[PDB]
Amino acid sequence: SDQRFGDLVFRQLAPNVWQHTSFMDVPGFGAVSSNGLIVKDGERVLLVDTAWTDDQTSQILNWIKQEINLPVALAVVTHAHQDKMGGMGALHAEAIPTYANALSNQLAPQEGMTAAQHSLTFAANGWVDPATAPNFGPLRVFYPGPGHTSDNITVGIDGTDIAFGGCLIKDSKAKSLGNLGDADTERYAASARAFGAAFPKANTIAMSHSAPDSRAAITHTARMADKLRLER
Ligand SMILES: [Zn+2]
Ligand SMILES: [Zn+2]
Repeated sequence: SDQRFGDLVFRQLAPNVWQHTSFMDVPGFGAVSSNGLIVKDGERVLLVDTAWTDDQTSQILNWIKQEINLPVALAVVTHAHQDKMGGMGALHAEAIPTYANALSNQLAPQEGMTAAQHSLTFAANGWVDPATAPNFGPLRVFYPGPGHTSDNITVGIDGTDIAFGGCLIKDSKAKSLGNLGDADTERYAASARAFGAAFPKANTIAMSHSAPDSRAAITHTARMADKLRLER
């Protein structure tokens, strides 16, 4: 099912939903992959994350024009890390409206990243403000709280069984919580469970550093963060 296109891999998770995977050689971590989503919303395309680099992101757009042949109406990025906003200049070069958490845009220059042109705000219940996320269609953006970072957001797709956890959620067989450098060890547990409650009917949990998994990935991440909470 994994379709190869250039330096990336593409997999169809559902009708109108695809997963794009880019690879990067972290020096002390081997060849680490990162996943994003491509959503066909009627006559337009919605992108849920970029690749590691500008070059890999332009390969994503070339795949969209090749396979779907529809304009990319908007692009959301889940937090300010290389695997998520590394291809921001590639999306801005094609005049694609980019959206991110307001904190992610404040943090992007601190890590050498191009901030998104629009900033998302959120209500007290973690859901995105409709004034900041216009015409998102099926995209349901949810802020579960500080976890993997302090700005990580999640996205769900209506009409589908799919909810995207980004780097907050790891697969049910993960032996660790991944990159904990920018993590909130206290709220990670409650944030992982908040993401599971925001999308209760989503049994296909997609994430950045793992293949799509069931909802056991949510509880396994929460239990892992439960022990991380008491170790700090
Ligand atoms: Zn990250
Ligand atoms: Zn990541």
